[PDB]
Amino acid sequence: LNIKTMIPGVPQIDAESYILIDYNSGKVLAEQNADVRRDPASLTKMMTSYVIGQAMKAGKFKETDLVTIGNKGSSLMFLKPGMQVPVSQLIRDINLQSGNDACVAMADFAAGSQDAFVGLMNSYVNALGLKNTHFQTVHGLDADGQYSSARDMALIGQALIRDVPNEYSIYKEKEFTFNGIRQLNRNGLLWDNSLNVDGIKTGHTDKAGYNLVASATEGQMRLISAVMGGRTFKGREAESKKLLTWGFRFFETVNPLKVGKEFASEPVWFGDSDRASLGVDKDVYLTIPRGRMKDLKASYVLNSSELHAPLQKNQVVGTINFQLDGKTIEQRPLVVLQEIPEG
Repeated sequence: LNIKTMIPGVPQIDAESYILIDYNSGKVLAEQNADVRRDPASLTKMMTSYVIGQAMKAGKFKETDLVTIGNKGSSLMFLKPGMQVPVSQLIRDINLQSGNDACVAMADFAAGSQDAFVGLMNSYVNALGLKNTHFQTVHGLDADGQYSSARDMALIGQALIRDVPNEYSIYKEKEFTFNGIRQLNRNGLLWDNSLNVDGIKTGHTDKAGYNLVASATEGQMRLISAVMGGRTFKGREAESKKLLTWGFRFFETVNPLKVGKEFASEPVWFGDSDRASLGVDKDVYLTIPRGRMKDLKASYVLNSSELHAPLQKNQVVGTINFQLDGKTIEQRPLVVLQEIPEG
């Protein structure tokens, strides 16, 4: 009992707010001040990249398309007017280097104007159900009022990975060439040999402190951490590494039932067949203490005493309950997997 039922202590995190979630289940493994509104500084570019990823996924444009820069000269850091740059290069400037010029150029290219691009950003905020995030600019600079939170930023990270995988794949690139010049990925954790980190966005600003949204995997398990208002330079990577490491040590993500697989069969009355195949219409992912998988139990309850046809595909006919130590930890609709017409 005592060791199988212990709640692990959480490491001290030297930051104003953080959260650690599992990418597949959405389970929150740990949190402190995760909903407090803070300035995300350049984490904003994570949403910029999300919008761009969605546009490219919809086929609005492709990586090979050329973008013409429009309306500093002493720094090869600013994009010069008239300059033509492939989308492939601009999006890496944003994702790897958090380049400000690239954000503006891509905003105009994808949405016509920066303000219209910001509207799209805030539309996605609402589509993702984020309650503590609002944007003013596409780069997070002349926007003293932009805000997000540890939870919301983790959720944006989750959406990037989930909704636009082709955009997310770029984040693990350690290096790229912007017009003949080699540039590094600013996310130092990519070089950490201890974890398998492949994202996402690190930023710092005097006003907002250190900020990082990171994602790492171990096997098929993936965690996302957002640490905001990091207090010191030496903790900028270390604090999230500690959190991710702890997550992998004490928790495990299981996939007890896949979509379309038969969890159970039940007799059907008045139908074209006498047996209904029952399961789920969305994959089930559960995050439980590591080493408890064998104790996980599943059962179901039907809505009615008997099933009668007709039954539509994905029709809800009951509840599947997942439990551990007698605690129901997850409940899902139990659905009919194959249509059964009246007959």
